[PDB]
Amino acid sequence: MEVIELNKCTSGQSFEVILKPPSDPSLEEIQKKLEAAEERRKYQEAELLKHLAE
Amino acid sequence: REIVHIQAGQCGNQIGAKFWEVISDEHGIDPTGSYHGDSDLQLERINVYYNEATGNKYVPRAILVDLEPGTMDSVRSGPFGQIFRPDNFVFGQSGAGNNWAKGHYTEGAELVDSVLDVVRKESESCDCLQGFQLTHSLGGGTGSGMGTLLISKIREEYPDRIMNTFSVMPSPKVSDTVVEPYNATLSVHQLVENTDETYCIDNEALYDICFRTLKLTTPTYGDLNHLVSATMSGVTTCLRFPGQLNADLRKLAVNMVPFPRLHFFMPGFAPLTSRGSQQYRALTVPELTQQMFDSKNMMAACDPRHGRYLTVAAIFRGRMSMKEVDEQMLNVQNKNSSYFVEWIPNNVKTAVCDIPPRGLKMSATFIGNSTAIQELFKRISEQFTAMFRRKAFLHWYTGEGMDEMEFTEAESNMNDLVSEYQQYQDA
Amino acid sequence: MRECISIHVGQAGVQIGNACWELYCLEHGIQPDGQMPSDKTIGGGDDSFNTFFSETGAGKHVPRAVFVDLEPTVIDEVRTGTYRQLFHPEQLITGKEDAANNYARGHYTIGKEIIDLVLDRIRKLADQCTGLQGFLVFHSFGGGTGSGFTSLLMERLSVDYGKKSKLEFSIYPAPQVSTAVVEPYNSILTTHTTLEHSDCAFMVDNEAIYDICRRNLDIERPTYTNLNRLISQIVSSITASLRFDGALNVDLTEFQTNLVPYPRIHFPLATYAPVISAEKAYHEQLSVAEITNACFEPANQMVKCDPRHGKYMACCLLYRGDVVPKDVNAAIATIKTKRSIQFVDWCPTGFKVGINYQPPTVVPGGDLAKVQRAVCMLSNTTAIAEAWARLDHKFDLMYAKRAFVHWYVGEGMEEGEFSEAREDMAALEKDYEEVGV
Amino acid sequence: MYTFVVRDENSSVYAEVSRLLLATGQWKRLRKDNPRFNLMLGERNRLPFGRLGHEPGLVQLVNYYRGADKLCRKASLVKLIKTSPELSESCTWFPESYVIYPTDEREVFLAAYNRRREGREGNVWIALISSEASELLDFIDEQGQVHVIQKYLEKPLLLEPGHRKFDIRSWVLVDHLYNIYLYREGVLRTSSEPYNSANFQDKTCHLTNHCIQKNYGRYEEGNEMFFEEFNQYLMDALNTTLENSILLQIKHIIRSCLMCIEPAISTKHLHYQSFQLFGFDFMVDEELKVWLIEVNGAPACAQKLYAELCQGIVDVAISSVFPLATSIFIKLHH
Ligand SMILES: Nc1nc2c(ncn2[C@@H]2O[C@H](COP(=O)(O)OP(=O)(O)OP(=O)(O)O)[C@@H](O)[C@H]2O)c(=O)[nH]1
Ligand SMILES: Nc1ncnc2c1ncn2[C@@H]1O[C@H](COP(=O)(O)OP(=O)(O)CP(=O)(O)O)[C@@H](O)[C@H]1O
Ligand SMILES: Nc1nc2c(ncn2[C@@H]2O[C@H](COP(=O)(O)OP(=O)(O)O)[C@@H](O)[C@H]2O)c(=O)[nH]1
Ligand SMILES: [Ca+2]
Ligand SMILES: [Mg+2]
Ligand SMILES: [Mg+2]
Repeated sequence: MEVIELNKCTSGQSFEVILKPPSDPSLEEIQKKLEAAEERRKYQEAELLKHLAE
Repeated sequence: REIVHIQAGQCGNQIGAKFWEVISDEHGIDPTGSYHGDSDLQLERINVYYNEATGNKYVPRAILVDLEPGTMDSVRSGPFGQIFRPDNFVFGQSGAGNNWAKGHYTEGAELVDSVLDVVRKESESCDCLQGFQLTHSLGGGTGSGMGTLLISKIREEYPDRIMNTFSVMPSPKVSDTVVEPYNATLSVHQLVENTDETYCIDNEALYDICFRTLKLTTPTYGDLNHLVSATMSGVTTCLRFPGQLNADLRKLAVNMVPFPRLHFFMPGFAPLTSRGSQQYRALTVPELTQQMFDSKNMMAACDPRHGRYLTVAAIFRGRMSMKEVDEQMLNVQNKNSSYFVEWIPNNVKTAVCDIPPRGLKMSATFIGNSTAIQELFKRISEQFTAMFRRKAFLHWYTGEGMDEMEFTEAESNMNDLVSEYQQYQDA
Repeated sequence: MRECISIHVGQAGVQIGNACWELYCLEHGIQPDGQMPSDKTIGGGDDSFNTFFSETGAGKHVPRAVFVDLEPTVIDEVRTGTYRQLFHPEQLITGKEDAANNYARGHYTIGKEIIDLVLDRIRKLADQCTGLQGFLVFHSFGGGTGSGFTSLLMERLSVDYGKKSKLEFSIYPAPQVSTAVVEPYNSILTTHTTLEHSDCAFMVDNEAIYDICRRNLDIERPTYTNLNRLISQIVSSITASLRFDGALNVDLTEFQTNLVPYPRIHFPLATYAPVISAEKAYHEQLSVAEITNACFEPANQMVKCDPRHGKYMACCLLYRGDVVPKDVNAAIATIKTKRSIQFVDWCPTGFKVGINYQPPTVVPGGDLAKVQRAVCMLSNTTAIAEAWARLDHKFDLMYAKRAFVHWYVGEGMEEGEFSEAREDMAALEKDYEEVGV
Repeated sequence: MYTFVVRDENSSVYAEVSRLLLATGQWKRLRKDNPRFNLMLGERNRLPFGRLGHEPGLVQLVNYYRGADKLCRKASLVKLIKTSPELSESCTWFPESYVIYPTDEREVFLAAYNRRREGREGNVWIALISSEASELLDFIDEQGQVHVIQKYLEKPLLLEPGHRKFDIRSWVLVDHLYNIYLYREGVLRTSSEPYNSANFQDKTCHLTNHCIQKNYGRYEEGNEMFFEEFNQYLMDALNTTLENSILLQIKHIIRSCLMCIEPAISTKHLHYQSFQLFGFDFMVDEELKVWLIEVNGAPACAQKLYAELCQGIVDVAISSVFPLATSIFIKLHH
């Protein structure tokens, strides 16, 4: 019913119609997560080469 | 993404040679190593298997291994024998006498370093090596014993690369010696640990297919190898031609292997055809879909109705309605949903390639990770236990330095593999 | 004028980027070589299109975009594509080996050795800006790169560009075009890690796009090209307000203000109409009332769900073509009495409307037919949570057996991150429940 | 070969449906958590509608309408009836009711309670049955959950011989096309003990539930009079039929209730389709004026009518979508 904020221009026009009213981690921590996971890869690869060495 | 091919032993080199023969024709490469095709689809991903030389010469990235020069000399005189890089011919003289111990511990250990020097020379040329693929039997000594030794040493030097294998399983129906169950069990133990992907090619199945289906009264190793080369070409299609699904060895493993030890695949193929005998009638898509799933078409002597499919990879080849493929593929899963585990949603993945194989207007290759594969390993275990309970024919191995405990361990680990496959069959 | 940088991650992100920027160039009259005859301010300016394009003294108008993929085959087709002259090498980043459909491989393993390079190449674009609004990130949920590397990038951008807004254009996984079985894993993982770092995300279920192409364009087996050219039309409708003169959604902050009252619930549902086949011999042009009524048909949504059994928090109507406020208000009045449109009690029941007189552009040789008037509705409905439910169910099925988990743990990831990610999704489904019922 | 699942074991109705389906040899039952189904006989609570219609290559169907609880819940039905313009403030066929929350429209309820008292007319209500508003409000707050207060029909039609009370149960089936099918065989769940006008404390002759009654089995077998007998009774005792005096009102109330919520639950253009069996409970006063009492979203059938009805469901609701290799319903047209 109620049209408001009607703005017009050459390109077009915009407006709002209301029908009814109502009723972060740091760079440190990131680098710590990535490197920690890198160690877990290194440990896993080391255990493999240790196992293969046997 | 380059793949380094290796073929070990009599069987490995004979199917390996047949493999390079088949796909070389598909990629329009002649025995001279020159391209003479009509489509650019053939050369887009030809670098995966072929090294390019000056004058546009394509040389297989293949390494031929054997502890005796007998079979490898036959390859070099064979049809495409000249295409192979001569320096990649690495061989001994003693042979392994169908002895796993000889191939893995004594005779083969003497030769393995020479092989790894060739592997290293190829790998250094690779822009981005994705992994290796091996062709060998598990019933012999070289391909089984030395093959698994190579795999172990390749993993040590390339632990972040994929290891694939085409492993031919032994069978009494097609038997060279009585000690094949021993060599096989010892090899499975190695494959469970040091491979990401293994295509189980049962000689029992290849025989039954040639006998029962293809009506060949007395099939030879040549008849058996017609099926292998057909399957080998199919399962590598997605790797050799431009595609979205399972284009590389790793992505295939991620989609096919829910658990690291359970990576032994049942290959299937349709239409089944014998050598020479040309078929004139092209199969409909419903026929390809029905056949490729039938037990009579599996390359591994296992009943897929006795287990459940963890994952499945299918590849239709030729010119067809991809819509009809999607329909028929969905029809199988919906008709027989019980034979697909419910705890892996959408575990079936289909692909299509325009280029069909030679002789056929269209075909379909099946790759299934079924729990029913245990029937294969159980069969080997029974034949193993039958001899081992009396320690029969064991002196061939202890004479090479092996202990009885190592057999007991190999036996136990394969029985574990069986039980693990059984675990997910009743989940 | 404030600039916007577009980041395209993974195959899906790159190829969709190609479709969008292709469409942008045709809408603004920019040629493949980058020359824009209509732009009379040579060597620079601060027009509305400059939000997406910078300018060189030579008169070339280059996209403010970066393309990243851990595998070169896709972006290489951009380097040699028809718009190869449009970008420059420093905008196109490629790795050696992909993430192999593995989130952990794209985030932790391979993601670690290129994150610094990408940020530097992004910083080079940011330095060329006078007033950076923020970023528009295009990626997939299923891919290892689209899921893994995006979440890592979205984390670092929040650190390097804390004040800047970040919008998402995400491709929700669909079996009919799926490339991996573990895409549900990758989807939950990247959502959890990106959630706090995303201001507004437009999800597009390939399932929905796939059936629209089959149903309305009569394409039996839609290719990515068929999907992408349709998606680009939706994206264009959303970003048109940033590239054209207007007074609705003129900057990134307004997208969040208008569509996202609650931060975590920042997944507006998009509905587009009409989609018409170019090969359709005879077509009757649809009216404002008809296309507007189509915005409430599930068959036209980017995600298949049922808004009737949920609640709205916001609702925007973006028109392109012969449309005037009078017809829209009449259409809204009619539809309101016919359909079930329930807003949350703490929100006004209304519609923010935007109209551009220029009708939607179509790619020559494309599958879409030129239309006299089209519309894209952006509605923040709790019904979109059905997609989260579908996705989390598949996640529970596989994870109960720990299937494929070893692939992720093998890349240094912890099995705890699976349950942590799933717990965050469980909370999200609850948030949607509290608001929705 | 179609496929289906069962997720409600307590369903006496669909236990028979599942039996009939398997007996055709063209339907296969799967496990509960098998997503590759054509039909789903879902649960009564937390039925995952959001996971339906997302299986490529499968036309899926479910035996429940999402959002149909707005009609099958007492607190919701009152709201629906009072808010919906199609049903309005005061439709003649629904008793005057109010929604009351334990410590809303309590003040509104008392406003009407005064007119009845300051008019010296019938002033009895039901949640327990009483004529004092204070006795009722103290009962609702003592229970815990939300209840509905409703005008008690003080002048109900009474069956003779016996001077008894009764309620009619009609079974309605709405298919995927939203065709409203009324089952021709209904049932009168009668009271065996004579209706007492004064003493409301005795709820054995006021409440006509099949469980409470179980004088059980005196007049008819199991306190269940079918239409052939009830019709014959009307003709002999009142010189009218069942069709005219009652059924037209029933067909009207059913047609009205479902048309009201059609746009809110219809699965016409959805990715999955729905059907559902409803059980409407009506009430007749001495002037042969039918009153709607409530709607049951998960109704049980009568032992005699199980076979015929359960088969009926398969034909028009299931076999219509999934065809295989005169009618018992009345199509309420609209
Ligand atoms: N709509 C649309 N979806 C795509 C497109 N390309 C890929 N996808 C979807 O993206 C999902 C997989 O993500 P990808 O983008 O292919 O993978 P990626 O981002 O390159 O990451 P990697 O695994 O490292 O290759 C699949 O489910 C596809 O359906 C595309 O061009 N358009
Ligand atoms: N407003 C009213 N006036 C007169 N009698 C009424 C009434 N409301 C209910 N009754 C009587 O009370 C009985 C049971 O009430 P209701 O039917 O509301 O409970 P229920 O919902 O537990 C039964 P079902 O299991 O069939 O759904 C009715 O069959 C009817 O005989
Ligand atoms: N399919 C096939 N199997 C073979 C062939 N040759 C040998 N085998 C199998 O391999 C086993 C013998 O191993 P073999 O290859 O001869 O040992 P190796 O040469 O020392 O490695 C037996 O179980 C055979 O069934 C062949 O040409 N084709
Ligand atoms: Ca300018
Ligand atoms: Mg031999
Ligand atoms: Mg990729």
